[PDB]
Amino acid sequence: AIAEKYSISQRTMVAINRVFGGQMPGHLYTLDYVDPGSEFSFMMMIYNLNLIEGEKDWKAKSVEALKFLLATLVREGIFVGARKSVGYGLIKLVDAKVSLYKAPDHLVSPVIVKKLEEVIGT
Amino acid sequence: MDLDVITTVVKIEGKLRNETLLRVGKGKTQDFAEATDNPIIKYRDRPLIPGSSLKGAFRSLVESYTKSLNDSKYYVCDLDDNSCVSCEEKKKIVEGRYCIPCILFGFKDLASRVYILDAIAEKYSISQRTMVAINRVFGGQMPGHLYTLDYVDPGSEFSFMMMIYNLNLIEGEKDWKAKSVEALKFLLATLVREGIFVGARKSVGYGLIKLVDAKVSLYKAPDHLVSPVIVKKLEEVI
Amino acid sequence: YTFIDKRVIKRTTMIEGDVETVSPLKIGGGKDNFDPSSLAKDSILKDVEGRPIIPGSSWKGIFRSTGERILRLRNIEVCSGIGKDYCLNNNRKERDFNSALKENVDQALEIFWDYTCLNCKVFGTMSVIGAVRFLDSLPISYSLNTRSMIAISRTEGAVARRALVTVEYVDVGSKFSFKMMGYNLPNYAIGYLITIMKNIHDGFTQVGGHKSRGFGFVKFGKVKFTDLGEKRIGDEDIQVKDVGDLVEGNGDEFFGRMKPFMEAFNNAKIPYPKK
Amino acid sequence: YTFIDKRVIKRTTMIEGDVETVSPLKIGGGKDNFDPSSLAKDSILKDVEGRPIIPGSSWKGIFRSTGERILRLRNIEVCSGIGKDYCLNNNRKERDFNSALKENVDQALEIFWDYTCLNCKVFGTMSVIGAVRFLD
Amino acid sequence: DLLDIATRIAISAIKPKPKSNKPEPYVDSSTINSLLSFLQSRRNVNELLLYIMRQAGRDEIDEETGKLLLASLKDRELKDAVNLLGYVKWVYDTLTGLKVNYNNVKGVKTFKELVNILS
Amino acid sequence: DLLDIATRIAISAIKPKPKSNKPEPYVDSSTINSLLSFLQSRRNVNELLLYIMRQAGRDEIDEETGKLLLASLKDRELKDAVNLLGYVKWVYDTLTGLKVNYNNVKGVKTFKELVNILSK
Amino acid sequence: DLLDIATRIAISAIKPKPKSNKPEPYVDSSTINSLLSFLQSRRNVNELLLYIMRQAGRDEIDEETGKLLLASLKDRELKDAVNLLGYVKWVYDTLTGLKVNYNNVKGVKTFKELVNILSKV
Repeated sequence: AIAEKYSISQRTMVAINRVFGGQMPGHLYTLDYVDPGSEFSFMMMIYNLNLIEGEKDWKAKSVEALKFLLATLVREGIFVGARKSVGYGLIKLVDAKVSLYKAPDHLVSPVIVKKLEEVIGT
Repeated sequence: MDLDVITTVVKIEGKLRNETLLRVGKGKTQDFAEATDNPIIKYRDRPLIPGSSLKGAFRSLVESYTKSLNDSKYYVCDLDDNSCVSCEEKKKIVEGRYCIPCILFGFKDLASRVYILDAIAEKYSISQRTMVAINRVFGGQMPGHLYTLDYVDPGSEFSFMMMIYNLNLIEGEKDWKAKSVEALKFLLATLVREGIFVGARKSVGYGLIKLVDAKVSLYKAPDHLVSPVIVKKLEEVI
Repeated sequence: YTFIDKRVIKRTTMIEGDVETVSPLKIGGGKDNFDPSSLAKDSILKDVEGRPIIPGSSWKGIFRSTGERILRLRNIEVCSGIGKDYCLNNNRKERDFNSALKENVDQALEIFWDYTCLNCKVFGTMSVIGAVRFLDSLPISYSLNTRSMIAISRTEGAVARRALVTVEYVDVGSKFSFKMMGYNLPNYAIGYLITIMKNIHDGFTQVGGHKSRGFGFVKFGKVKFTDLGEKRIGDEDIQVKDVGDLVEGNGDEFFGRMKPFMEAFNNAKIPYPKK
Repeated sequence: YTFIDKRVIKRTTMIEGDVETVSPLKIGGGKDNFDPSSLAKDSILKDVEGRPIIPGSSWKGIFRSTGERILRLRNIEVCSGIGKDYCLNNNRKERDFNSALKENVDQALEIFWDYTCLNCKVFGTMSVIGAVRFLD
Repeated sequence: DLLDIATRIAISAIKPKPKSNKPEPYVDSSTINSLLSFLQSRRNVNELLLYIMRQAGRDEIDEETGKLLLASLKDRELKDAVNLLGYVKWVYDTLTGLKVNYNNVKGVKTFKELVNILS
Repeated sequence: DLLDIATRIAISAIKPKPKSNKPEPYVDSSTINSLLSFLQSRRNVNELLLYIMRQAGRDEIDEETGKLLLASLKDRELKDAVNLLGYVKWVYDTLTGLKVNYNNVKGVKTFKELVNILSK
Repeated sequence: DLLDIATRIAISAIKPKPKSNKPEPYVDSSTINSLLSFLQSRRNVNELLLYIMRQAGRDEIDEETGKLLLASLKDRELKDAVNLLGYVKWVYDTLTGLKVNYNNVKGVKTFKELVNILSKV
């Protein structure tokens, strides 16, 4: 994923306190952050799983798990990157296009292009 | 300890009302929006409290609470100590000594289970205060130590959001790795009623945040993780 | 020991009360920044709502100055706290504390305990935080009034008017909420703080801008004292009579209630600095 | 040298007295406004409760002028304590005093004890607080 | 909001004083400062209205400016009143310093109009 | 662009103060910092313009400088206003620290021309 | 190329700072890091020029070095400016770490010349 509109910022933090309460110069570090409001080009491909039509047997459970993960990503979001305790790194999928292809007939163009919002919740 | 099985997801979202004027530092960098050599940190003309500072203050308060507990089962270890472990249970039995600050805010050998976001401001207002010293001999003279500091207005909302994993608060844990829920509840009660002290001066009263109200939403994995299970106001929790 | 150790909070003391101005108080502030809330002319360090809050920083400075005066009266080695430190940089043993900061934390604790003044431990000097914390004062029944000292008088000569000046003060009878908190404060330190407060209350010490002209004189009419935690902190503390936890009342009876603390502080052999 | 050094207060003198007006008294109220229920247009300085207080500034000025007259009678040199005319400026020792302020305090004390008058060392001068405080 | 009222009041007050040998405002800044100080000290809106009426009767405030002040302070709270008085003082200071002429500024209703004029 | 306006207003404000013992700018940096602080504290443009006008009436601000500031900030958003004020403060600080002579910057209208003049 | 410009800029910035009781260059590594961080965060060249001018006016950046920086960073792309600043930072760090005397290094105007000087001794 690459952010077409990225904004990189730096925030140094000494962040050291003890019984005395001062700052020890040894513990001092600086970090670089991409500011919120940067959209990353995201693409994911899944093979032999009907996220729209649905599946059966173990494939049904796999599709259900994928749907759960996608719903969590879209609504709640997923932390990834630096220290997750401090709120650094939380991605959220804004809008997604799901294009389903069935071999060997419909492979030139997808049969259905549906919003992921209408797929995760039905 | 156990972190791969996410059982309980607790989300607290509320407004941090700054009681007294607050000043957070920065790396002395320069920007057009400020005219002071040591201004406060902000993102695009929006003063905010970094999540790191809140994490540090909470960790310090929880460590003080744990050491005041004065029990051998719960200990606090040095940040730079390489011989500390989060848990040291031995079967002499099932008795083991745990580290509540290590359990909550993590350690070098264990990640933190309490995610703390930042807190941007909405109805903020930057105020500058100039303080100068008084020479003890010939009282009244200003020896040129005239330093002006930037502050936030006394009272401004802040977007607070915190995530807690594998620690049921509404229902609580029966006895397994307990006294951590109690420590978290004590910290939350102190934040809500009294409010912790954060900031740059923190001794002349500069910096006293307080959480006015926050909905506590509990998300459980098995039944429905996206859909909240129980949503309650933070006041009823404590 | 516990006095300098901030890892464990064994005692919390809270002195909260109202302050009444019996003199035309003026704290000043912003003399070079005439950007008020469109109220009179001279800024007096008031919030954007137009309320003239008394700065905590002023309260501290006042407390430290009064304590330095008292300690030097009692023959206690206390320096200034502006461009230097109590001993430390003033002492030969400056970099020793910095070296002991990294390792041997107990050694650093000891260095501080034996090589600092009382105000160092109660207010903090360098890379340390004082055991006490002041807060700002919120006016309750504040009233603003101006006064002009444009008068240059006879000037010991012929001219009776050469310059002009006017000031804006806080009129008498105003009420401010005063609160301060202390951590791991021993009995003698609390008694010394009460002594400072009593010196302020009696009028021997004044806070404001035109102190020489009799502008700053404040008194306490209702002050609460809540003590939570242990009763004694260090081995040097004097076992005071148990006055309870909630101490309050009018200013005179309040200071009459804190008599054991001041008496203990006066009757306390202060070990540090060793020198 | 305790007179100048303000670090330690080795003594405290306080005078409480009553002032009875043998003659009529008029302390100028600024002659610019009559906010309270006064009598004439040129109102005297009064409290918001109507109490006609006497400013401490007036007491300080009266005492300073009377002391100037007394010292002039006693043929003792004295500063004016007003404007740009104080014997710190008159003796051209202001720069040395300012340097000594950052430098060793003993030099500053010696300067302020040797090259200084009495009125502007008692009531105070520029960048130095006076020993005496006048209330209203 | 309050700025428009303050500008109207100040413009009404700055009109030239009749039978005056000098081109001076009908009311001086001393009166404005007195009003603000009276409000700050007495802290009673009714007393402020009485003082304004007395100043108007003393031929210090022209009747139109007095009417404007009374209408704009008839039933206002103390904080709003002090804010409006401070705005009036600042606008009067601006007009006095800029030495504006009442004959080319009388037809001002809003603060933005004053800004446009001062351009 | 905002930077051109900032350079023009700073140039107008760097004019020598008439009737002064020493060659100094007619407008001081304290005034600019006060403008920034007032805008940050009040968070509105109307009373900011009022303060600018009051300062201009009380000297310390050139009449043309005040006119340019009023024209620039006549209709601007809060963020745009603070950006412009920060740019103005930085440009004025550069001019003061460089001790640039006014007579050599009387003809600059953009920011690029000023940059070229400073570089050369 | 860009490396020669960077070397000349670093040499100008490494001249000893007068009225300083300790031997040190006129500028500090903190200034260079601030320059890079400001350029990265603001993503604008004119703002970088303003930052350079203000730093020069703060009596902490040599006026000749500031003139060189302004001359180089005009009519120049953002990527080229970033590359030039990175080269300047690296050359300055190398000179600081090697403790190269300014007296025997001010006479070189080519990166290859500096490389030869470092390699020879």
